[PDB]
Amino acid sequence: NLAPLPPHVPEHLVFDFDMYNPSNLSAGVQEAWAVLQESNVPDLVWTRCNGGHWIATRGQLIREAYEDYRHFSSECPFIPRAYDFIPTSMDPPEQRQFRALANQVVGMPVVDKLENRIQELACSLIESLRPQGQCNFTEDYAEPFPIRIFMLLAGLPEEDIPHLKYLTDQMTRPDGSMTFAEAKEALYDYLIPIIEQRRQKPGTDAISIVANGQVNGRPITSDEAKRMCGLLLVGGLDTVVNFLSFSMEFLAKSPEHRQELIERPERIPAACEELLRRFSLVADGRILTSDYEFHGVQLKKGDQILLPQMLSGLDERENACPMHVDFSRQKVSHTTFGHGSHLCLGQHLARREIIVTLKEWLTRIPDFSIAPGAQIQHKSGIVSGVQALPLVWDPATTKAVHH
Ligand code: HEM
Ligand SMILES: CC1(C)[C@@H]2CC[C@@]1(C)C(=O)C2
Repeated sequence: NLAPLPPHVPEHLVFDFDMYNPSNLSAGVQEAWAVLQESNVPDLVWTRCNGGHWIATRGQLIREAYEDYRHFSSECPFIPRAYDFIPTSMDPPEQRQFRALANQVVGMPVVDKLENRIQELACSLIESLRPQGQCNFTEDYAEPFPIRIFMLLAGLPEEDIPHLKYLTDQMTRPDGSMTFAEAKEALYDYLIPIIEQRRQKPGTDAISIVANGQVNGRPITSDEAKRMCGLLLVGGLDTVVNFLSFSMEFLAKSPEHRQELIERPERIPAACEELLRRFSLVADGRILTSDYEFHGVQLKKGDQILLPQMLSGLDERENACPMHVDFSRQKVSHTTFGHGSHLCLGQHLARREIIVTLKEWLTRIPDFSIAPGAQIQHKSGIVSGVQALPLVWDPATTKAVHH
């Protein structure tokens, strides 16, 4: 149920919100967190669920905290207090350095070069769906898409997907075959030999670049390698799947917006940016490194604070009618990719993945809707998401474009 209030918390601040299971889930997952952005609700509140933690409800305080790395540690970004990826729990000499490395394998220039093959892939995935007049978009496009793209990026064989995809599935959605420990170990088991192999040789692929990286002028350890690769892989899975989904959920609910883009495809940039704001999905936190008064509140050492990336951007103080999707919104503001020293390294890849998805989809399937009489179901978490997206469309009205 709820863990006991610690002595330093004013009752007028309590407000019990289960991030794993919010009251209004049925409304939709954002809408459900937006309860924390009602007027009567304090800017920074405390809930007793999940062990008891804080929660900043407004943009300014969120930004401010990820800016404040000295006070707000990334030792335990997850509520509740398991895992060991690089570079999340690491400080600050090494930190910037590892981030550089990765940025080297997923930065803009890399994405720019890949766009082409990314296009090809989305196109084959859509085409194989196009005739059917329906699908579970979530299972049939969104899930197969980001895994494949990592394979492209890391130059790995298509034939590894099933098993690889199995391991990452176990990390976030165990069926019970493997503990979180086991699925990670096995990930590494599969990775190590390719690292060594490619440390020897030097390729252009993502694993090669990472494998031959210096850190403190010293060569990167194998142990370090598999970890970065590790997060590069799983970091770009659920978030994209899930996000692609909200975005398809809304386009399918809205022919107007769907039209805006069929007519003027150059709007897709800002569009995509605006959906990233509207359907932000990640809810991470940090841990206090010692007592600290913050915006008029006494935080205790060891404390944990949810700092919901989802929130900024839905905060009225930062965008007007935050709940309205306007592709022509002048200033789109969000921390959908986080803030401060840990900002999302994949952020560039992600955008392109979205943008391609959207362009290559609509240019081929202009007309689609939710399957008659299905209630789309959201789930809440560190990464929020969509259970399924049953879609339908008359095939006559599609078009096949080739490569
Ligand atoms: C819609 C797309 C995506 C969203 C909303 C998203 C969101 C995030 C957020 C909010 C963080 C920072 C969390 C924190 O502050 O602790 C994060 C960090 C990370 N993301 Fe994702 N991301 C997405 C796509 C990806 C992709 C596609 C990759 C892999 C290519 C990825 C790799 C990472 C890595 C490595 C970090 C950690 C950076 C560090 O700790 O220094 N991001 N991203
Ligand atoms: C929880 C995440 C998906 C989000 C992006 C990568 C990830 C594993 C993080 O550390 C933050």
